Amino acid sequence: AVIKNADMSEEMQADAVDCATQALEKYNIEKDIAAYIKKEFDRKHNPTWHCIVGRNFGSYVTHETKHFIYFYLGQVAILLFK
Amino acid sequence: YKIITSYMPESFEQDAVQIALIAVDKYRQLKDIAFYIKHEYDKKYPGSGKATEGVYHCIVGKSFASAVSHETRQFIHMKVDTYHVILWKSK
Repeated sequence: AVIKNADMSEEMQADAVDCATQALEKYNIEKDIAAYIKKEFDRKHNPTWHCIVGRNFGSYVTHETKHFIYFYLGQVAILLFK
Repeated sequence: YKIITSYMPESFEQDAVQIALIAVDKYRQLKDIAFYIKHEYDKKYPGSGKATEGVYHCIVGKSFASAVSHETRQFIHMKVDTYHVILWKSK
């Protein structure tokens, strides 16, 4: 997995950047991949998050408290916030 | 100019559609139209600085995807001018 920029809970971010392999191997489509990744992240970290995975989409909106990163994995990216 | 999904108030949805049409007619890139939408849609929504927490979402691009339990009846994700654009309240 890779990244573009980061201002986040880097412990939770770098934990998720290697925990998302479970959903990537688990699911089989970008919608289902993002679903199975975010469900695992919500069960693990906390009951408040927001992730948009995939590519070919842009975003410039205000972030949450302590999470903001564009962390990718082989040009199938993730936009992560709390 | 076309919409694909919206759970929201009809007048608020039409206002967002008009603002999005104006922005898409004006702005160019993904970040540029994302920023114009995110800024200009915060006017006609009265921002309540009370205990409720809400925000704007910006997705103006070719093809990504998501499926979440967002804010109840507060999310409009359209697909217009060969650019899907999702905007939802922060849960």
